[PDB]
Amino acid sequence: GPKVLCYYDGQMSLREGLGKITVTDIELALPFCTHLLYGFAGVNPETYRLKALDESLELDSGKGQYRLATTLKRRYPNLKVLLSVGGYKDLTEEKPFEKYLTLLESAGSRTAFVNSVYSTLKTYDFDGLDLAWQFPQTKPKRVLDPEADEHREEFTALVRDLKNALVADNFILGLTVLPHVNESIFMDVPLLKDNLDYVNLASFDQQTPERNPKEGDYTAPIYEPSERVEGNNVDAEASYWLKQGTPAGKIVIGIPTYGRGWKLVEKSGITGVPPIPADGPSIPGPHSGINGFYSWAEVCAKLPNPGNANLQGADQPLRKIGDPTRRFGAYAFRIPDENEEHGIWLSYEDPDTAGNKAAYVKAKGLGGISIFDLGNDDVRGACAGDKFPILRAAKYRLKHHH
Ligand SMILES: *[C@@H]1O[C@H](CO)[C@@H](O[C@@H]2O[C@H](CO)[C@@H](O)[C@H](O)[C@H]2NC(C)=O)[C@H](O)[C@H]1NC(C)=O
Repeated sequence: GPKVLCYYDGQMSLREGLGKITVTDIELALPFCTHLLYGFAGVNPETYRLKALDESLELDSGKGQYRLATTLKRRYPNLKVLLSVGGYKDLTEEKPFEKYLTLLESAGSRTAFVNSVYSTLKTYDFDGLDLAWQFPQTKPKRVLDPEADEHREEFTALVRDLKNALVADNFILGLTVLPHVNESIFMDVPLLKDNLDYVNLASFDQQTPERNPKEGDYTAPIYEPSERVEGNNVDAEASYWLKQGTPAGKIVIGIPTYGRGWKLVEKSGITGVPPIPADGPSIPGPHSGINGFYSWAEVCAKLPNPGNANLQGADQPLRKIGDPTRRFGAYAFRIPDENEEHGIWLSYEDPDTAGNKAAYVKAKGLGGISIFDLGNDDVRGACAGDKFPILRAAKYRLKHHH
């Protein structure tokens, strides 16, 4: 059956107010998921063993959230609970990818990591590992790894080692290719595929305020928008893996549940059409405090709704631009006023466009979807009354014809 890999970022239980999303809060999502990917573990740069990113939260000596997550497998029949390592959330050094490269460089360091994965899965009763490896990201338009060729071969060996250590206990091992990770530099697909239960293509964040502060564009297109960066769309990345010989059933497509916003200025123009000049991220989400980053509930609150129908200023509803091609995605915007104020351009996933991605997976015979992430879906049903609308629309279109 098709996979639905649902990420829960445990950091969200640390948030304040309506930003706090706990394990309990995401339980209503679990009937729609085949796997719960608990995010995120990291790597100790001195021992190369797995580490929790917040020990006080995750470990038995603290709040024990690892075990709260794995207990879910005893209340939701057939649900598999994996631990995801990396995800670009392991951010404790100035170059957060460096330890993900040096780990690969010796049998001793690879073995330390493998042994620490096995011990961690057993200790906390995880069902397997999602390898969301923090390779360096390709630089934004305007050398990535001088030892890329060495590291590519060492990564094949690491994945082989993990598989051989995990197989006796039937632990799941999957690979997640994070945004802007170039597989043709770092990954030997024909020598990886046989050791992986899935390959999850996190084909989103194609444009972001952090990488492209001066230009807004579609964050998660299915196909290539005209004259964009070749490869940076779902169809291109899935086809890359297929053309390397990967079984279609092993390929899973990542779907974001969030939006990213850019501040608009005078040089942005007045049409809202991308790519659009900008000046960094827009205002932080009301419930998270993260600049230019919005959960689906936060995006939907900015779109035309009865509460803000005739509101003005920072509250004036955004203009939605639907995508009739269904190839590129939705965006919404407010042109800056005559004082260059309150301008925002927001590219986001919604239930309809997430459904389009799941329907693409079904039509192409791929293996499933992943959801990045449950807590950025509309957990509480604030947008339209229905909880987990993005997840539910994607799951529905993954299995039901249009
Ligand atoms: C990933 O790396 C490869 C090289 O390993 C890049 O390959 C280039 O692809 C473009 C088309 O997108 C070609 O015009 C170039 O001739 C290719 N060069 C090489 C050396 O192969 C690829 O573009 C990279 N992709 C990203 C997104 O960075």
